[PDB]
Amino acid sequence: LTLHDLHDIFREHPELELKYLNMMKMAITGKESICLPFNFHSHRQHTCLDISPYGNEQVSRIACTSCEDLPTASDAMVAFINQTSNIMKNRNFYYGFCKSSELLKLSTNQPPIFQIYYLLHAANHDIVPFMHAEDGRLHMHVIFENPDVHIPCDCITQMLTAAREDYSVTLNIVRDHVVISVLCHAVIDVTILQRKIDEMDIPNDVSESFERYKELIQELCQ
Amino acid sequence: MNKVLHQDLVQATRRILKLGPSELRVTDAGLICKNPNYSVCDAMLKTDTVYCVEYLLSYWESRTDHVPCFIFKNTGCAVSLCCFVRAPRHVGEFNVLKVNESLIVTLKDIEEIKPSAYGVLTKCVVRKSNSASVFNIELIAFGPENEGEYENLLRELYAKKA
Ligand SMILES: [Zn+2]
Repeated sequence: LTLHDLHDIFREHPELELKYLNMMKMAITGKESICLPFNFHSHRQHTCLDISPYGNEQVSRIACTSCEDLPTASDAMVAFINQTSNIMKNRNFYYGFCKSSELLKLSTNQPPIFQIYYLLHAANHDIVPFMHAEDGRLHMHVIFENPDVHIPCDCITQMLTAAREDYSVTLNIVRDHVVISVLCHAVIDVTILQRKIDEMDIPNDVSESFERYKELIQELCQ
Repeated sequence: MNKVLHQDLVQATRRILKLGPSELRVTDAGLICKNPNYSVCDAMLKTDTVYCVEYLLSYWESRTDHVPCFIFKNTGCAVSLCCFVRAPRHVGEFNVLKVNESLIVTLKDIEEIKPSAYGVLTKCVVRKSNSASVFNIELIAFGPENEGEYENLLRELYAKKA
């Protein structure tokens, strides 16, 4: 039977049409592969990103079978303001400055860096940020410890929102790691931060990351 | 082309696309008998809204016995779907549509996109693009939630046809 036939039957049987169109609700297309490096600005809306050994895939959220049925750009703002209170919880962020006062200062005049971290961190705890500057402008590279990386559509549209058209956001695989690079093209209580972060220790487990990631880091600075 | 056919196709376009009375422009029935290169009606497409485009195409064909042709247009800050009975750049799975550009969809085009012929209904969504007044048009094929439900309903529908 064809759709042609269905219409002829539905004209007499509106009860059956209802039931029919209600069952046709499972996406069987939506998934497509993509090329690394992947520019998030040049992407399809309401698509997740699935990166695994098996494939690098954009997939319409309607078609996604990983994310069940969150944190906003505006939400990450309010963590930004209160980072002062969540320092040991965000010790992974600050390890990223490598005990620099100057970079840590720069991230006080660049909220999207904290936000984009905050947004990715909500999605994935297993990340290692690292920061550096070129011409007073702070950059961040988010290294994923694992080869299986799912980036929900909601996290993406919101990273893009937080970045305005100031920053480039990019996903690539560099020296066997998925890395999201956040490259700044343009640009409040510094004092207690500088102190608490200067006072906070960096543990030997974390220093091993940065050691193992040294050439990866050298390669990401350009 | 005639009056009641015209009424039929206009009403069905409202029903199938779930349009408000505000969202459909109708060419005069008297005009379109004589000029088939004009559209029967044109629908305003809201962004982020699933529209049953294959279903609508097949509806038209079943009543005209003519291969229909609908055209997506980026009119500048809106997408419209212009519905033609006959025809006078065609759709793929995803499509960029800039100001002034057109994208033709026919049943033949839907056919080439979709992965299998049976148990598959193709719909579409318009998305507002990152920058500029540019829209993306996704075509997405849908199957049954449950294949049992669907085999059943067909058997029932086979039984109805007389
Ligand atoms: Zn997802």
